[PDB]
Amino acid sequence: SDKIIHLTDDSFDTDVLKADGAILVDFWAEWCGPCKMIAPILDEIADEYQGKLTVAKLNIDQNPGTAPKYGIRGIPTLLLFKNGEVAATKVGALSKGQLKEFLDANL
Amino acid sequence: MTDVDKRKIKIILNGEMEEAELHMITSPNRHCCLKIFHNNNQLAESNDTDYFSCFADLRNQLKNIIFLCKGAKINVYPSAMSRDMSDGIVAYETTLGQPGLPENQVHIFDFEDKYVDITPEEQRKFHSQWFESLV
Amino acid sequence: DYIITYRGDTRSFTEIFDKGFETLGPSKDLYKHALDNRAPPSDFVSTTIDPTKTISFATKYGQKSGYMYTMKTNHGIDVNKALGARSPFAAEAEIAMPGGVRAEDILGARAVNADGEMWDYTILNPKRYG
Repeated sequence: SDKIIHLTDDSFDTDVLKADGAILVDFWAEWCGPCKMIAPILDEIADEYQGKLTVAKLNIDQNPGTAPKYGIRGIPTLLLFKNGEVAATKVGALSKGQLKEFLDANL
Repeated sequence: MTDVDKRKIKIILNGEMEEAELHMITSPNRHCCLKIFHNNNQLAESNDTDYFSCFADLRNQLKNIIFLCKGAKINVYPSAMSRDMSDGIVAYETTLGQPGLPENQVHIFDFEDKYVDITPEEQRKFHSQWFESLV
Repeated sequence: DYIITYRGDTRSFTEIFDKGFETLGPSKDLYKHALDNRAPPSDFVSTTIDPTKTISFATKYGQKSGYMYTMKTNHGIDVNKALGARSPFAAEAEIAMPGGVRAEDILGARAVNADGEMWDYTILNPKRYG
């Protein structure tokens, strides 16, 4: 919660592409049921994986410029960045257990 | 993009129940076209903005035919939303003094043999009586 | 004041994201829209605040696959509030949109197959996100 990075279009290159360690970016919007559904799950993961992973969120309604650059055409979309490059992609709602499976398999 | 759906129904003609084929051509800008066939012969065609309106135009052209379909039943009518969102394919089977519920929804071309030997005008007039019965 | 509403349709999102939702006619009478929006052709587009109420219409009664569209607008009229106890299909939770819905105001589309199961992601309108 207090550990989630709240991105903007302006802060994306700094806080994601130039970040140290793995960054999980959630592309999301307040009007999307599947987006709101995974929201508190990401808060759990942000605490459980602290020191192994940074969780960041990009709200596409306030920040319409970033998602097109990564070919993102649907939400929710999770992009896993490592050292400035996309290391994995997961599109769509999932449970806490499904999310931890995707993370453990990519970290 | 243009969608084309098809549907077989029963109709009564000269006391002879017979099977008809419907083609539903949904083209851009809410143009709905309803064609009806018997043994590859086109009996009629109607063009309108939703299929419940198309169906009513179709039954008015063929007044000598009873259409054994929910869409012809005297107490079936679409809501504004069902007309708008499903192109009138989904409608409600109503009862005097009761608002329309989800479980009252019907497909206008599902089979029905009761209360269907009526004109589109009689159906439309019952619907006004139903609407006014809700107060 | 802006609200999120939903609309079902079998028409593809390519067509909808481009053309928006248009009305049948000029009649701005909301009571007559509820009685019969084809006679006279009404100047309102129907949407709902309950996304589950779109499924039956989007699939044409479980017969076809379709889409649930999500919109953001600020001019809708709450039909149940406006008609009160006279509201003929109050379970639809209808918000009527005077004049229609601009293509720009349709935020996204979510696929629904014939058995009512929706996809777990929303496709974005490129007019707003492309």
